[PDB]
Amino acid sequence: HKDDQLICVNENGGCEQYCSDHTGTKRSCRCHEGYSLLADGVSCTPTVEYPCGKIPILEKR
Amino acid sequence: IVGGKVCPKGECPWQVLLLVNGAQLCGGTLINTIWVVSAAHCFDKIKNWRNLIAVLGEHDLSEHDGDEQSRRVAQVIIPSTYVPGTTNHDIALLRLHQPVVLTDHVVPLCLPERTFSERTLAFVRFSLVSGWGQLLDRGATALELMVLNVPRLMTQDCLQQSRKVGDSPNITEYMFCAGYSDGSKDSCKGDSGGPHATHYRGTWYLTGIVSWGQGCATVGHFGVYTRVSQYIEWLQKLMRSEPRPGVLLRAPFP
Ligand SMILES: [Ca+2]
Repeated sequence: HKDDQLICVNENGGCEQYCSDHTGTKRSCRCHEGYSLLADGVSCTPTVEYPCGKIPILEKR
Repeated sequence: IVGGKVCPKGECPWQVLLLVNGAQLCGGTLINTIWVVSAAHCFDKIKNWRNLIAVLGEHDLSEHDGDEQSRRVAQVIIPSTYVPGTTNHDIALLRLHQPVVLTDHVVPLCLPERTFSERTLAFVRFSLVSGWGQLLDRGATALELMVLNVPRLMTQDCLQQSRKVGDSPNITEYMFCAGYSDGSKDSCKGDSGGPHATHYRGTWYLTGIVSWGQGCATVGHFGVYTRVSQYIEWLQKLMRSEPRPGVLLRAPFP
């Protein structure tokens, strides 16, 4: 549903951020500094107060 | 910016204002606490580099609300391939003398990995361009930060949708077009060096740099932006290097 997909070129490989292809039917998602990868192997969650690419006044609504 | 709207204070937190002797020079994009990406041509006629100031958290140029953070520019790095007076390879990496403090009004834009930017971000239709540049061709500059949503086009489509000029510079693999040809919306002088930010799954990334274009919002013409994806590795390597004497630094490219 959320995972699956191997080719990073196709739908970003299902990754929220960065994607890397491996030998065979393998794929690894990664997150920018200031973010951590969730157990689903595709989602990224902030680990710092001001992660890049996020707008504070909007994140707090 | 022509045909845009005021960027609500704080909604463009990575926007940088570059000043020379206190005068508006160009825009820029914060990518971390000490690094700013801008346009190479912005420094074509700089006399004393010790007079370059970067301002973060800026919004309204007519007042000071305390969210502004000013820093001296310790280094301006330009690709060896850039030739003053031209348009190709229009990118510069600036190192601040002291890092800025991240706050609700000061946040870096994410510099994406090459692959992600080329095979995902490059396919996102609309992106935001911003700056305190001219509100109209041959017009006065903006007092409040402006923002504009512009659609990206394939280099082939651009050339086939733009009016030939002959003397006009060519669109290389180090640039891309974005905007409209109806002469309604586009970036303009004063916005140069500013961000072209692309949103993907709740996060914004740097995909382009306001570079050039036939006038501003000229019918049959699109704005031209530096294709940041071509410089990811170049930028990353430089950010891991030690500072060197002398503000200006020409670094080999690739
Ligand atoms: Ca102000």
